Amino acid sequence: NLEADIVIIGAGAAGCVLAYYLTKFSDLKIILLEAGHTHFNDPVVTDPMGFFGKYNPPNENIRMSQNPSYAWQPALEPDTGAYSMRNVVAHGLAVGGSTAINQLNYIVGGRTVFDNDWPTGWKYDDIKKYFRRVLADISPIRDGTKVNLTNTILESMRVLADQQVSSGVPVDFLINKATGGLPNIEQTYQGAPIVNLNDYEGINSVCGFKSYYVGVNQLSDGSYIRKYAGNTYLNSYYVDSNGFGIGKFSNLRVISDAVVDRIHFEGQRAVSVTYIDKKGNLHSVKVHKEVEICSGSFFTPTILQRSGIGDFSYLSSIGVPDLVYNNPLVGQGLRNHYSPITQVSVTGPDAAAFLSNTAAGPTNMSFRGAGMLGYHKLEPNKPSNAGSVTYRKYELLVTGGVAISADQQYLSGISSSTGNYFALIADDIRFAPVGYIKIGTPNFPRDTPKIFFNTFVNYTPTTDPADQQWPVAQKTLAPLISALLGYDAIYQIVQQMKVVAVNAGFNVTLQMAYPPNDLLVELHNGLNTYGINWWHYFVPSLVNDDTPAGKLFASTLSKLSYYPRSGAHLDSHQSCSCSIGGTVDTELKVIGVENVRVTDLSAAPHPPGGNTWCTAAMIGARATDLILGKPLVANLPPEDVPVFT
Amino acid sequence: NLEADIVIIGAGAAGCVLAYYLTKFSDLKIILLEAGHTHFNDPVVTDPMGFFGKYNPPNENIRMSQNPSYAWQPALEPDTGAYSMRNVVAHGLAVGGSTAINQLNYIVGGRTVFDNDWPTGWKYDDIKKYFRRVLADISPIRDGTKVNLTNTILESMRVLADQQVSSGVPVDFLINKATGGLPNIEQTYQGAPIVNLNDYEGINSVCGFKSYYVGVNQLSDGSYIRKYAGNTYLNSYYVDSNGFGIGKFSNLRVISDAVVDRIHFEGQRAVSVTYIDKKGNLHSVKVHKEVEICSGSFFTPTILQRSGIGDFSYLSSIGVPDLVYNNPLVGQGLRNHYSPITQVSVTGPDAAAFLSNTAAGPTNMSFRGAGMLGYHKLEPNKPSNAGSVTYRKYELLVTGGVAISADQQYLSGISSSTGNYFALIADDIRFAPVGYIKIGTPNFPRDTPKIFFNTFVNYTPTTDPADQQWPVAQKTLAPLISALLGYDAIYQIVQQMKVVAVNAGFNVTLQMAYPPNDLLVELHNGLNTYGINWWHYFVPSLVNDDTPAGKLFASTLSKLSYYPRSGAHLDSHQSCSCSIGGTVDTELKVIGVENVRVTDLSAAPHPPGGNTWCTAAMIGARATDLILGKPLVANLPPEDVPVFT
Amino acid sequence: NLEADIVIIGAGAAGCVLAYYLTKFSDLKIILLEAGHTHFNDPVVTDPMGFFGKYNPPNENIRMSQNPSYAWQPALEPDTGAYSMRNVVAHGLAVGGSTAINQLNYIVGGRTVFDNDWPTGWKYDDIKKYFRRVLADISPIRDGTKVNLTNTILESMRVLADQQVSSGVPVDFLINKATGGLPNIEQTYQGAPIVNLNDYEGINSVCGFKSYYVGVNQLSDGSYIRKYAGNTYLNSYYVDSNGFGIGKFSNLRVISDAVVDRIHFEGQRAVSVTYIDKKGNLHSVKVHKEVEICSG
Ligand SMILES: Cc1cc2nc3c(=O)[nH]c(=O)nc-3n(C[C@H](O)[C@H](O)[C@H](O)COP(=O)(O)OP(=O)(O)OC[C@H]3O[C@@H](n4cnc5c(N)ncnc54)[C@H](O)[C@@H]3O)c2cc1C
Ligand SMILES: Cc1cc2nc3c(=O)[nH]c(=O)nc-3n(C[C@H](O)[C@H](O)[C@H](O)COP(=O)(O)OP(=O)(O)OC[C@H]3O[C@@H](n4cnc5c(N)ncnc54)[C@H](O)[C@@H]3O)c2cc1C
Ligand SMILES: Cc1cc2nc3c(=O)[nH]c(=O)nc-3n(C[C@H](O)[C@H](O)[C@H](O)COP(=O)(O)OP(=O)(O)OC[C@H]3O[C@@H](n4cnc5c(N)ncnc54)[C@H](O)[C@@H]3O)c2cc1C
Repeated sequence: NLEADIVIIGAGAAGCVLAYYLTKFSDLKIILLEAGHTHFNDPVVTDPMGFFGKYNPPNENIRMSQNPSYAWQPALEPDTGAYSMRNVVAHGLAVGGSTAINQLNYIVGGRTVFDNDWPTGWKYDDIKKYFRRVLADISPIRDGTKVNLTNTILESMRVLADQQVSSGVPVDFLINKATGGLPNIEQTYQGAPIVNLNDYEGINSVCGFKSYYVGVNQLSDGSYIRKYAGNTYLNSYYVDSNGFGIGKFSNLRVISDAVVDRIHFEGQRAVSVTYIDKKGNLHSVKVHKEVEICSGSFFTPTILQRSGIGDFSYLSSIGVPDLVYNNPLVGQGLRNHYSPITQVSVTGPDAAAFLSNTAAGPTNMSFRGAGMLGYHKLEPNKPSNAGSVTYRKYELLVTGGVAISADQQYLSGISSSTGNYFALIADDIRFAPVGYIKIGTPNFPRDTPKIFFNTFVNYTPTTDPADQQWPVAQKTLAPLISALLGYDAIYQIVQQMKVVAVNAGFNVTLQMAYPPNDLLVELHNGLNTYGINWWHYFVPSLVNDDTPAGKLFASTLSKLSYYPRSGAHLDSHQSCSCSIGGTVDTELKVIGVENVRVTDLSAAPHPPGGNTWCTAAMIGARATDLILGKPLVANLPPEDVPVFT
Repeated sequence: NLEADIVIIGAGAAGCVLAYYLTKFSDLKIILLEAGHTHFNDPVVTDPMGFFGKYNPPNENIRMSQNPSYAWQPALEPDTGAYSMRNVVAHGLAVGGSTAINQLNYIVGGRTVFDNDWPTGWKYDDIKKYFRRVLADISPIRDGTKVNLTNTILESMRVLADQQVSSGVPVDFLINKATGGLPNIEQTYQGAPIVNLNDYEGINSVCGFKSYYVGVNQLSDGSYIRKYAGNTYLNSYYVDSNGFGIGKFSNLRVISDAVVDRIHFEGQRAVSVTYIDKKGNLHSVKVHKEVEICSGSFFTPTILQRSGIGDFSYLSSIGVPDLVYNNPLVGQGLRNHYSPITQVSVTGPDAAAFLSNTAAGPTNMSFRGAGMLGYHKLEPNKPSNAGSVTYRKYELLVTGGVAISADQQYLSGISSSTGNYFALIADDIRFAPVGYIKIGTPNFPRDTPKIFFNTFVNYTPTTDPADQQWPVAQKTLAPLISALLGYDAIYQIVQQMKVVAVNAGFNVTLQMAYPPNDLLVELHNGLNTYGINWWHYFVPSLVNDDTPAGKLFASTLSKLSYYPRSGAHLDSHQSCSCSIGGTVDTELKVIGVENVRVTDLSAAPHPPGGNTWCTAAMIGARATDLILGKPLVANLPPEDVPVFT
Repeated sequence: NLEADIVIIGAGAAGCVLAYYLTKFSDLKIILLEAGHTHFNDPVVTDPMGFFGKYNPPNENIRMSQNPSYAWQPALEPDTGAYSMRNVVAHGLAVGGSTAINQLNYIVGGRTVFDNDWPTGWKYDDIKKYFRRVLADISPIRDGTKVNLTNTILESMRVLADQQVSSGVPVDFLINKATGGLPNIEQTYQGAPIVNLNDYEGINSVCGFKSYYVGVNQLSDGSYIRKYAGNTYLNSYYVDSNGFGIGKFSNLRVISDAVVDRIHFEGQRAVSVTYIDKKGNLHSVKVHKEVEICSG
């Protein structure tokens, strides 16, 4: 018999925090049903370079995000906006969840997004303590080596932002209003004082800096290691090697390899939970007080439908045997970030000397900065607070080498064989597309549910007058407009790059190859000759302009639109699957029953401003507080860390 | 308690036959653990047109091979030979298995393949009775409507095969040696006597015909329906609506929704089997005599590793708790068919009249014939019996409309918007690539195991002398050579098509667009000027010819090789996962224990000559005989059908 | 033996409501003798477009009101007033009765007709609660798309009704006296406030509007379905697939395919009822308290 009252389902980035601190300051019984094992000895997972295939045997050079021993492999339905191609994205399969197989970034999400996007009691001032706690527990590290590329970028940014402060435009992309009127770009000289983008009081929404924060820890020996949720919260110091708590944590049980099917359910008080061991046997943990769901964005709603709470007509049509509650918002409104790709060529006598120290390393991992921007001026879909508050919209990145897939490499002909390349990425942060998740089999936890996520749907003109069908075209074309404005943003930095590199004693030439520059200069001409109505030319049938200028600009837009659909990566940064206000209240509690609550990244009512690791950790901390009834994690001193072994 | 001795795992195309006839002529207890439900009322699955989205609501127009309510969705590892892209292929999820979601073809596999490719006791003469039985039980139907396109093709084929009979070449592609020296091409006039490619004594390996055989049955009303393994063997007449046998079949139990985890195992006699109901509860069926595995190519080896029999070092490394037998051939040697794609354009006054009646229908389903060919003359990888026996290598097809993916459509610019197109396909039948399957989680039946399947790997020249590194280049480049020879075959029919269409009173013009003709005429010139050594120019570094002719031919090969990698579909026709001689004997029995046997398409030691439905049905019939001890299905009169309701 | 005391004969539009709510708030034994089966899976009956022959195979394009698998087919005697021609009209044959094969409209019947046409205890004020209940249970839906034809009609109607209000005639056809003297014609512009002809207090006897109320329900997927008495009151949630009640409704039995011949009768207390199963056998349900007739 396996009676319990604390029942966590999944040791993700939020499961570990919740379980660790809940067991630290409470003496209930805790079972953590995890379905993965602890890769404490696997050299590929500990060494960060193993992320880049140092240990793969020659036959099978793949990344852990694809390997089925490491990650769940859902396959999404075809994307009607990207030529009906189906993507595979990964939830982790290990203690610590996705953190075991991630890229280790720590962007906390600025003041603006939570203050004006999150409900009462979750404002930036109400949770920033939790964020301090988690960034303290990890204690990530930066790189401190010089690279002339980042300096070039940041001085070009200063050049351009000085024009932007003048001319009085209130929402241009290099503007910050917490710093008076000017974002604090990091200085450019030996040992300049650093800019920390994750500042405690969220001063910097827009800024420029020079390296990122990754979850490594330099060891005394000289080798760097992965530092993740399983590594910190649940290691040999607290949990027995068989899955039992140690001393102070004695009421803490970890069933490592256990997939939960559903939560058996009585009255409206869920009473029991079923799991399947590796040896094939069902068991049942009895539930006395509560159950916890921390099983990722994708699988959490599936757990809920199989449990019994969800849309009755659909679930009955597929044939789940038990119905509990009719909540037709279960698992709705998924979101994610997106990232197109852009290349540059270099042509000069000493360009090889201009790009040294750009190889990925154990501290940088193929990152060289290099900024974070806001809305472009000519963006039409901005919130009403754009004028008085600055928003985090574009997440600039930079890397050496080639990032485009080998097919695009064949098409453009630009290969890493000819060494003149580096990539700039504008990771959209406020991406619009919204999708939903269902199940197709009421049987067991699969590896692929129904996932619909359509991105770049083009507009179909109708016979309605243009005067009331522009404001549906706008909202349909939103992602295209945002991606194109990001293209403009990257395009209009490269010339300041040319200037500052020529003037810093470097004789090289910079010209974008993918996408080809000529398209972009034509776009710039069209933009600054057509004004805010530049986006009216996505649908040439509505403008009714036969002048060759507008015809050529619309043609340019048309041929350009191929590249965000083709040359991009889909971000793993899923979120927002069981949002507050949709299926749960501000207490994370599930609406319709009394003893089930969801406490993971699915509950976020809005996607945060960065790589969505820290937000889920925060949610775990806060949910610990909510179940506890009193704030202790908020009141713990910042400099107490869990032990590291 | 659920004691049993007949235990079938999976109602595939082979599970249904086995269970139905085993229960017909025997009085044991039979449990059929299936994991799917019976789509007897679903209009999309019954109406064959529903395969082509007549009933899909507008939001979700997808095909059942993608829908997770209908099919398992494994995702293969990236294909290093096709620009590292990952494919998703479908095993069915319903009673009747893949047959529920298939394209309904019935190519039985000729004399040659089984006689010279299958072990003793499985020769063509030893099993052809079973094939007669199954093709009788289905009784498929053909189309009998005229279409001038097929006539054009078949008369061009006659024209060319008359040259091929002369010139004395013994392995050219339009040659048949069972019909003396000449394949029997179907006649071209009103109501000509038909050629049945599935002849009872396998006379026709190579032939030309005019329509295919599909699993429909015209109803009295006027509407056609799907006719499949679940429909025939297990319908309301024999099995209760709760899953119980009727009268004569009273010892027949169907647990519709049950996923098997493993087979609990004692001594070396497997004793028990576990499954998971929809309501989440484990159960256990006790095993008294045998267990049966009919769970498809992909999942069968996975069942075996989770059971305990397989490579010890690997399974121990991932951590399965029980080890039984060390058989490092489990789940090795997967195979499948492949199908590139080719387009044609038409330009003439009455071409629209030349292509009427090519829309897909309830009897044809987008098929218009139109042949089946053998090895091209200049193929270097032929078996030693090529000269004295003719082999089935290329499966010609034809269809109206455009088949290339929308991205290829953008690149070539050829769309179905301009109505001048039809497609010719050369479905390779003796495809070389071989892969293998493993598992990554010893927990439960997932939806995606490790699958490695690499197709178009290019050769990497070394410092070894050419004189002993040509016969590794040959075997590495085999698939490229075969695909290119198929390109030659399709190319050199279109001109006889031009001739016979112009001479049959039709004034139209035919010219291939994808791939572009100019490449192909250059290839033809190079082929007939370079001889059998045309394939030496895949690796220009080895020939050491600087003459511009060879340089241009090698360039043409290089640029052509892009299209089989890009513009093709992967066939769902998996096979050969637990072959005879690898892990089982000629009795299908698993080597190492006494009471487990595999009886599905995974056991085939070689892929058959066609759409691999009939072969698995045959294997089911034969395994019924093997367990029975006496041949009754072979001795049943051919004209007894199971009842249809 | 099939003893009973609640005995409903026919699951029409009135049989379903009666049986459902009678079994909800009472614990007697209920047998519902229906003579039809449940077309829960038949795509033609669920999809409203199937009413207009989307699924008919080419040989037999007919409407369900004619098909004998769906509807009873009485033939009336020749109409001496219409050149002695004989009509065929349909009662439904399914659970839910005629609702299964209908055209899905919801006009409730105004204040006037029941108040001055129906006896004491059935006036509009005495029953309007029940009407609220049923229109609530269905929750029909409207269309919200623009069409210039309806606007043309409604503005012409306004034009003419303005003359009719003047000239003092007290019974002309575009007059309403609950709205003072003028029927409230629906406005004509983008998103004008709608006029609901089935108002709760029966203000509008005469009015103009722009779309009707039909028994569909938009699904999450994008496909509309029939919503009818069998669909609401008697579906898989309450009644077993063999015809037995579920839990709270455990005292509820549905003999799906049973035609009642007569009610065998003793003294002046009817005692028993006979029906004929599909397999041809008579049976007899004993009657303890009452019998119910809801057979059209
Ligand atoms: C390729 C990749 C790159 C990434 N890059 C970054 C990056 O640059 N920066 C960054 O900050 N983050 C990165 N991440 C991490 C990611 O952005 C978040 O850290 C992630 O969303 C963590 O959320 P979570 O822990 O709540 O969810 P998860 O980690 O998905 O939690 C799910 C957990 O529950 C378990 N589980 C699931 N179903 C069951 C079941 N039925 N029974 C029991 N257990 C179950 C799973 O095994 C898993 O451990 C990356 C991740 C990936 C895969
Ligand atoms: C898109 C598509 C197109 C096709 N086109 C053609 C065509 O043109 N011609 C043709 O002849 N055939 C076609 N086929 C069918 C295919 O070629 C064969 O019919 C197929 O290999 C049948 O083999 P099988 O029945 O042995 O395997 P399967 O049908 O895959 O048998 C597996 C069965 O076992 C069940 N099962 C799996 N795991 C478990 C478990 N753990 N517990 C219980 N049950 C389980 C599955 O639900 C399934 O019912 C097509 C199939 C598809 C998907
Ligand atoms: C073609 C058509 C169009 C329609 N259009 C509309 C419309 O636009 N708007 C609208 O509001 N309504 C419409 N209707 C429906 C109709 O106006 C009413 O809904 C109908 O009168 C419902 O009344 P009822 O349920 O009491 O009668 P019925 O539905 O006729 O009740 C009789 C029921 O009892 C069963 N029965 C009969 N005899 C026996 C027996 N001996 N034993 C057992 N069971 C028996 C029958 O099978 C049937 O289920 C339409 C109907 C039809 C046929």
